[PDB]
Amino acid sequence: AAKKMVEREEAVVWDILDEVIREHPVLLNRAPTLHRLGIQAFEPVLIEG
Amino acid sequence: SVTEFLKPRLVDIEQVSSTHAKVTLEPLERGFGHTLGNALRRILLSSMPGCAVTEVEIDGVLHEYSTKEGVQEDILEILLNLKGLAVRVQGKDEVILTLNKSGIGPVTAADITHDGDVEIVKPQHVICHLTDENASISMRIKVQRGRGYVPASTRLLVDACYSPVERIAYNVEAARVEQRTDLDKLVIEMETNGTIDPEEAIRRAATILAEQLEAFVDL
Amino acid sequence: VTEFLKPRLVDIEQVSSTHAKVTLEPLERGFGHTLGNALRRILLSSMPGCAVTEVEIDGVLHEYSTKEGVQEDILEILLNLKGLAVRVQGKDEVILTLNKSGIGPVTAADITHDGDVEIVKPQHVICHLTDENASISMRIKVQRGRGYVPASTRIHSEEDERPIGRLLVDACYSPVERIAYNVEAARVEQRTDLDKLVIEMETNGTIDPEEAIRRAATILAEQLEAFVDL
Amino acid sequence: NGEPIIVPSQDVVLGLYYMTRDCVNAKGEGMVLTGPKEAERLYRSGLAS
Amino acid sequence: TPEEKLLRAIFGEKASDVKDSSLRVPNGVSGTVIDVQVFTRDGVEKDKRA
Amino acid sequence: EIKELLKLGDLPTSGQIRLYDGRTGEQFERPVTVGYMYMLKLNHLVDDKM
Amino acid sequence: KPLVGTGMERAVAVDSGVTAVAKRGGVVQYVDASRIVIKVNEDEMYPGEAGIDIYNLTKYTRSNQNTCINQMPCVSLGEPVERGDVLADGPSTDLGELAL
Amino acid sequence: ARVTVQDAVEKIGNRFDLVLVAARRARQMQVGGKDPLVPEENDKTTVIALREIEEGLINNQILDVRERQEQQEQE
Repeated sequence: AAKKMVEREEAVVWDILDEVIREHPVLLNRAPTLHRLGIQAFEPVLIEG
Repeated sequence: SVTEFLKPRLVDIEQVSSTHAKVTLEPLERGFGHTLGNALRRILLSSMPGCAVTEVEIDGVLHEYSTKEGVQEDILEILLNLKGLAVRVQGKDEVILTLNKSGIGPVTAADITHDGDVEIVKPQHVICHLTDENASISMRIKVQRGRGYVPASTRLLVDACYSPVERIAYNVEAARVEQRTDLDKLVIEMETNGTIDPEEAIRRAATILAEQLEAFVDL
Repeated sequence: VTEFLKPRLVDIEQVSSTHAKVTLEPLERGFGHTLGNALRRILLSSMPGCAVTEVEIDGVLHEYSTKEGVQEDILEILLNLKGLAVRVQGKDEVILTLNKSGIGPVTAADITHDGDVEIVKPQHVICHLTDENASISMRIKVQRGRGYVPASTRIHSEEDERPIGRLLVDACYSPVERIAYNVEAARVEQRTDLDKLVIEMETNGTIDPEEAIRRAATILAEQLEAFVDL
Repeated sequence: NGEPIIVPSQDVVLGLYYMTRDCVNAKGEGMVLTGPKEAERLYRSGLAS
Repeated sequence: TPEEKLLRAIFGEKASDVKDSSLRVPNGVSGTVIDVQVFTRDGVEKDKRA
Repeated sequence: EIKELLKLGDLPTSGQIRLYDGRTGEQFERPVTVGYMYMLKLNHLVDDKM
Repeated sequence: KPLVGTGMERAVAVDSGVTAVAKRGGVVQYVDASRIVIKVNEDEMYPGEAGIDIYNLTKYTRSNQNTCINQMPCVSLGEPVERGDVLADGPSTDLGELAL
Repeated sequence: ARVTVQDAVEKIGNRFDLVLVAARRARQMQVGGKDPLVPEENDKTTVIALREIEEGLINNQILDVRERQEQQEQE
C-alpha cells in the first residue's frame, strides 16, 4: 500500500517526505573530485523543479 | 472563486523583549511578500508620525563647531546624543525643554525639566558628560511633532528623527501550502527608539496604508 | 499634522479600447510610490480574467494533426485561440461555438453569441479556410480565473477527461498587459507637497480601468487588514 | 592552506565594492549619523547615497 | 512460496499462468500518442487493430 | 551606425536605460543595458539530465 | 527571425532541405496545412504534360534527436511565387530565414 | 537542525570519536527503547545525540557506565 501511494504521489507523501528529509544529509559530488572538498554533505531542501 | 487569496495564519511574532520584534507572517500569496513588506517598510520609514528633537539652542555656543568648558563630548556628539532622544509628547505640539544642570558625572536624560506634555522613554539615556568641576550646561531643546525624517541640510539644527522606527528589513521566504511550493513567507523585523514597541508600529503602519485605500476598497 | 489626505479616483482617461490612464490625484508626499507600486504589483499579478481553456475541434483527435481545408494546423489554431479576449458577464464557465465554412479567415466575429459572453476584438483571426467545401467546427470553452495555469498543472484532476478530441489550451486569465505609474505633482490649491499618481494601464479589454484599480485596492486592503491585527 | 575557500566570488565582491566606496560629492555628504541603523534608514529613504 | 500460498488459498485468487511485460510510458514523460504503427511477421494473424 | 539607428527610433544614444526594481519599485542607480538579444535553447534540457 | 542577423540565414535555410522551395514560379492555386499547389506560369511550362506542381509538406515527425520536424506554408491562396522561392518554412526557419 | 558540530567536538576531542560515540547513542535511541536526555525539538536521532553530546551528558565513559548499570540490573 505504501508503494502504491508513493507511486501515485498521494497528498500525504509530501509531509512524510518533509519528515524523512529533515536532518538527513546528502552527499553532493561533482565529476572530477580533485580534492576532498569535492564531495560535500548538505542538508536537503525539497525544492520544486 | 476568482477572488479568494490566502491570508496568513502563522502571524507568530518573536521579539527581543522590549523594542526589537520580528514577525514571521505566513503564507502570503505568491508575490505578495514583497508588495506587503515593501509597502509597510516605506510607510514606517518615510511617513510614520512621531515626536523628535527638531533643534537645540545652547546657552553658550553659537557655531556647530565649538567647545564648552568642561564637556569632552563636543557639540556634534551632543547633537548626535540629542538625536537619539526618544520623546513622546501629549496634546502639545511644539514643546521646548530646558537642560540646565551642573556637576561632574554623566548628564543623563533624567536631567531634563519635567512637564505634563513630554515623557522621555529612557531617562537613563546619556546626553553629555561633564568635567570634574563647577562646569554647568544649559540649553533649550526644541522637540516638535513630525511625520517622517527631515535632515538639517533641508531645514542650531539637529536631524529630525520623527518616526519611531530604527530598522525595518523583510526577507520574503519560501512557504508551502499542501501541494504548492511557490509562496511567500514574509519575515518582517523592526526596532524602535522605544516610544512604541514594534508589533504595534507595524499595525499603525498597516492602518495608515489601508485607510489611504479606503476611497477604492469596495467592502 | 498627524493625519494624511486620502487619494480620490479623479478623471479616468480612456485612450484606446484596451489602454487607459487613471489618475489618483490627492496623495501625500511619499505615499505616491508606495501606493503606485503596490497597485502595479497587484494589477500585474492578481486580476480575474476570462481565458479560453479547452477546444473540441470536430474530426480531430489531438493538437499535432492537420485538417483539410484550413492552413493553420491544430497547434497554431490553439495558439491563436489562447489569445482570444472574451468578457463574460454572467457565469464562471461558458462554452462557445465556432462553425464556419467557405474560404477566408475565421475571425472572432464568427463565434456564435451568448447573452453574457462578449468578444472584445471581433477582428481577431483564429484560422484560415482555404477550400470551397471545407468547414471548421469547434466548441470553445471560456472560463474565469487568475494568473496563469499551464495545461500541465490543469491536468491534475481533469474531472476524468474521457474524450480524446478535447485539446487543452493553456490559460492566461489576467487582463492587464503592462502597468506603468508616474507620480507627479498635483496642482492642489495649496500644500506644495501633494503628489498625484497616474496609473497608465493596458488590459486586453476584458477588464476596465476603474474597476481594475478598485479591485487591486480591495486586495491590498484585505491583506493589510490581516496585517493590522496580529 | 588555511585560507578560507568561502571566498565570495564575483557578484558578491562587486556588490560589496559598489557598497563600501565613496564619491567626492553625493547626496547627503558630510552629515553626522548616530549609528549604522540611521545610515541604512537614510539610504532606504532616498536621502543619502 | 509458503504463506503467499495461504494468502492465495484463502482469498482464492488464482495464480495467472502469464507474466505482465507490457510497454508503458517512461517515468516523467507526459505526451499525447500521436501515432501507432504495427508490423507483423509474414503469415501471422493480424489482430483487430493491425 | 548603431547610434544613428537608435536615434532614428526614440531610444537613448548611450544604449542604456534607467530601470526600476520590480519589487521595491525604486530606480536602479547607474542605468542598465537593455536590448533585444537572440537567445537559443540548446537541447541540454534538464528533463533528460535529471 | 533574428532581429540581428548577418544575411546568411536565408542561404543556409534554402540550401538545407527543411524548407520547401519552388521548382517553378506560378500562382499558388491551393494552400493547406498538408500541401501547397502551384499552377505553373505558362512560360515555365513544358510543351506537353500540362501539369501544376504540388508540394506535400512533411507534418510532425521525429528527427534523429526526437525533436519535431514539420513544415508550415508561408504562402496564401493565390499568391505569386517565383522559381527558387520558399513556400514552406520548415523547423527553425521563418519565411525562409534560419531562426534557431 | 544543526549547522555546526564545533561544540560537540570539544566535549570529545577527536572528530571521529565524536561520530562513533554519537552514532552509538543515536542507535540506542533509534533501535532502541532508550529516550533522549534533552527536549527533542522534532529532530532526528543523529542531531539529538549530537545536541546531547554538546551538553556534556553523553560521551564514551558515560555511555559505557550506562551500559554497565543496565548490565547489572538486567540480572
